[PDB]
Amino acid sequence: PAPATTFAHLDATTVLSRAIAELGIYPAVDPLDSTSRIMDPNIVGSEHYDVARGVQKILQDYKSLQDIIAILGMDELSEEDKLTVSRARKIQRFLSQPFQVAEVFTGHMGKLVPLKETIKGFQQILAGEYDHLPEQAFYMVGPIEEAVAKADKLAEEH
Amino acid sequence: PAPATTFAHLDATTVLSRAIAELGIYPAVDPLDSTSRIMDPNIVGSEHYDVARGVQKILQDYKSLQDIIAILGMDELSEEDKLTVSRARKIQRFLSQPFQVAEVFTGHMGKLVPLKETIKGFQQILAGEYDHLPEQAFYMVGPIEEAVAKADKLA
Amino acid sequence: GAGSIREAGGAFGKREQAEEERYFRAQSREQLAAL
Amino acid sequence: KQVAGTMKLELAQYREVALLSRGVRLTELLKQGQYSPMAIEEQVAVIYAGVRGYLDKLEPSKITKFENAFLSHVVSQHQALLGTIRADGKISEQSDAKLKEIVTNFLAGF
Amino acid sequence: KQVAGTMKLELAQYREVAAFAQFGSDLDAATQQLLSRGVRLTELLKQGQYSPMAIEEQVAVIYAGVRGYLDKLEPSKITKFENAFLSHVVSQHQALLGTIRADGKISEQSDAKLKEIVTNFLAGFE
Amino acid sequence: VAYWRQAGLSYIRYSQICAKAVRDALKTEFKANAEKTSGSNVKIV
Amino acid sequence: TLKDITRRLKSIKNIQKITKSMKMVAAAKYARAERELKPARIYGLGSLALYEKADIKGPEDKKKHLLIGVSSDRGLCGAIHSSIAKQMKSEVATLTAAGKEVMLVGIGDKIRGILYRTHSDQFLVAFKEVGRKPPTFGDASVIALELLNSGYEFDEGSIIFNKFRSVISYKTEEKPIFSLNTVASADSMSIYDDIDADVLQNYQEYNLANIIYYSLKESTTSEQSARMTAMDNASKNASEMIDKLTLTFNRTRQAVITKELIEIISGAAAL
Amino acid sequence: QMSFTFASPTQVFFNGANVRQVDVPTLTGAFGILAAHVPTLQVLRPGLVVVHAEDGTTSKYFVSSGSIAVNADSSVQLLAEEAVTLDMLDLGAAKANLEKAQAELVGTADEATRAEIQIRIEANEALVKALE
Repeated sequence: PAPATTFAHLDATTVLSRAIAELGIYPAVDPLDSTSRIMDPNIVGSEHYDVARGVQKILQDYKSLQDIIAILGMDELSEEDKLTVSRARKIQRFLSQPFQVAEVFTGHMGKLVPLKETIKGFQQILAGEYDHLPEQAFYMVGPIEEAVAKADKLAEEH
Repeated sequence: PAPATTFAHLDATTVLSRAIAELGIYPAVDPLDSTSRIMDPNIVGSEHYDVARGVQKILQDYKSLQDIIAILGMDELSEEDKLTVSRARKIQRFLSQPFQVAEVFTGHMGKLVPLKETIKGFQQILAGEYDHLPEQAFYMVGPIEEAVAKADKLA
Repeated sequence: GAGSIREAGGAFGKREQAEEERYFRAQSREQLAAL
Repeated sequence: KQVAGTMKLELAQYREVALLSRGVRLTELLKQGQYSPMAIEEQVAVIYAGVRGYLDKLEPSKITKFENAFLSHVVSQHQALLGTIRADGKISEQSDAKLKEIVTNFLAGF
Repeated sequence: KQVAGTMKLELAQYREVAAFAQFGSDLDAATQQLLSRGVRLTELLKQGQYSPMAIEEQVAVIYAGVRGYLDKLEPSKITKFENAFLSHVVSQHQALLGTIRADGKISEQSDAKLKEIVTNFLAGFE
Repeated sequence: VAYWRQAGLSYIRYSQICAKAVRDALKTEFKANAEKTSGSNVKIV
Repeated sequence: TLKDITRRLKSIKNIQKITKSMKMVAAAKYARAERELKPARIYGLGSLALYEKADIKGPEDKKKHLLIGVSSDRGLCGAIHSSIAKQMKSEVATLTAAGKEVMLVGIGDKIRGILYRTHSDQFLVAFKEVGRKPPTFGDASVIALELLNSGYEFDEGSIIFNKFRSVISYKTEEKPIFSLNTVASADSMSIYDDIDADVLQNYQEYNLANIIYYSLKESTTSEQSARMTAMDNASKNASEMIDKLTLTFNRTRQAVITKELIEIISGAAAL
Repeated sequence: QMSFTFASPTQVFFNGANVRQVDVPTLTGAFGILAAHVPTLQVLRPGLVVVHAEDGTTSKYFVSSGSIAVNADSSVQLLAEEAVTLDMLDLGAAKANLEKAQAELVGTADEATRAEIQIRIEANEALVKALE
């Protein structure tokens, strides 16, 4: 009753999920459970709204495909399903961000990513511009340039 | 609240289970819910301790597999998983025993198994020395020699 | 109830996670050597 | 911290797919007896031996006993390195190489 | 009534066979057609906030959806069609809209006019 | 001993070439189904 | 706990839906496999009519053996791959106990994955991507080339496949594969005119391809039937677990409502 | 007396049929098989298979390769990897591919690659001669 009663008193609720914190992703924000009252294309713009809705849709489709993965395994999906799963995992990693106040926990350095940098990065991961980069390059970085640089360094060392 | 409060007053707990009793295994002791404070290598010996801990390990592994075994059948496991299942089922059977107070309504004469014979039989089952006998041969016997006799009597 | 097999954390969610991680670590090794 | 950050990362990666042999090595290395609290230097030496690859040449079953023997050896003829780790708090690259060669020799003899 | 009876039956069949999706490419033509018509109608029921439609425009859109003039189209395009088509029928076909709204039903003349409008628009649609 | 066997080939390769040649000469009404039905998909490890 | 039971209910309901869809898909694929098995069976059994009319008997003392096992890359079938692996292991044992040098071939990733831990010294080549698309004669031709372009001059061979009997029944069969020296040295072949070693070589190569094709077309049908029945059984078991867990869930929710009422009533009675 | 089974990996043309004569293009020449023909076993080359029914009518096919077995019980087994009725082929594609194969032959300098080019050439030559 206490959180359920608090929900109606807010304008932008951010819900932290333990299942996402167990994936190593931080902040543990639940992308399919957090809501804003200004997530309106007449307030933030059509590009930002479309990118956010596409991210949420691909994450919901990933949730749906995880069951078929559980029963059948990952080697039985249509190539478009594998593409959906790959892009969804990349979007999950890229949603994580290293915090300045978490340098003691993470070890990484903090990042403060502007709005248009975020929109551009997620728009490009949605369009498929990084289907060649590994998913572990988007984890715990800032903008998409850091993702490309981390992928380069990973390729060099590994 | 009553059994939960009683749990703290005991040195040994034998927890009987209805699910185990419906499998025909008697006594219905739950082997992963019964504890003792002298189950300690420095008290019962490293041999006893190792046999007990290995039995409990294989039973826990069987219990972990039970879900996949229930839905996807037995054939969707690996080779070591099937070996674990078979040994765990043999151990489940061999944990049962005919009592002398139960002779009246079972006909089977009761068995009083010495501790060393128990440790030896379970060490041997854990080793694999009886992976060729059927699991029904370990059900309601005393020592492991009665298990091999019952196996030779089935075939 | 989409994604409820993995969400229950049973013997089927653990094997689902293992399958995803195996497949995508193989794919990451395949994608890093070609970079 | 040096040994345990890497051990935590590798144990997480092992839990994700439960590499796998290093993960099993670390798991069987986390097991401990009762009423036997180890010193922090001996803990660091054991986690070093387990996280640097000196335990993947052994089967998971024997790991435990190796540890015992290892500790014995280290607490018999190598009190200097343990005292060094204890006083400095960190490992130095010199002492890193020292414990490296100690564990390499012991694994060769084990 | 005319359009929604058919739409409801088709969506019920689609809900019956929806669990077979993500494998539907390996099933018979009847199941694949149920799945396709269902995805088209599901994309037809999406709507934007604070923009309610008149009943005759809803009737035109559902008519296009259930009579089969969207099966050849891609799902991701359906919305776009439903938008463009709407603007079209609002500008150059206000007479048929007024007729459907004033008579409350799709007469046979109105049915033929709807059929012609939708087939010509789809012929000239991108 | 034909010329291709002297060159080291086999009758499996001979058959493959001959069947592919017979398929290439099919009028396109049958060609797609013909190349689908007889196409190989197995890969060697 | 109510939330644990609800989690498990949702999980097993998803599993039941997926296994039902997989049973339908396996039925659709088995229909096509059993349709294509008729001309493939006529073909593959007419390829063997010679060795049954000429009564080729193979050698009893020859040394090298080639053992082929036909399976697929997909699981969830049942005892398909396990039957093939059991037959292959039994035959390898019985041959090596007679001194014969045995080399293994596995068509399909499952048989190689099963046998590669214990039988890997005795291994020649394996094949992947068997099961997704139905087998074609191009697949048999490729397998026959890589069995010929391998330098392993075998003396005798066997091929172990799952012969399809019915929707419920399949039997692990074994077919022999003769060398040039076996069909050339046979006394029953003296009645076949216009024959030299070259035509017999070509004939034996083509018949290798034919027997591989016939084995693939039998095994695909057997495997699709087995997968259909296995997914049917999985759906049955999932429905059983769903019913038991629904009973448990209703029990637990009634208990939770009663407990909350009792808490409220005892709080009100203490005033 | 002749029981003739003619089959492709995906299609059966005859199955125990009673034909009276079959002409086959074996790699050691063409020959015609009637009942009681001497037992033989051969492998085929690309060419026409003309099956003669008991009632004078003939069926022409084009087979790419495969095997032929005439047995002591007058049972004939013809197994073609690619058997095709003559109405499914066109002359123009056969001629164009023959020209391409001749060009690639006059270009190639290897021995086994040249063997494969020659096989394709002779296959397309049989196609051209058979179509018209």
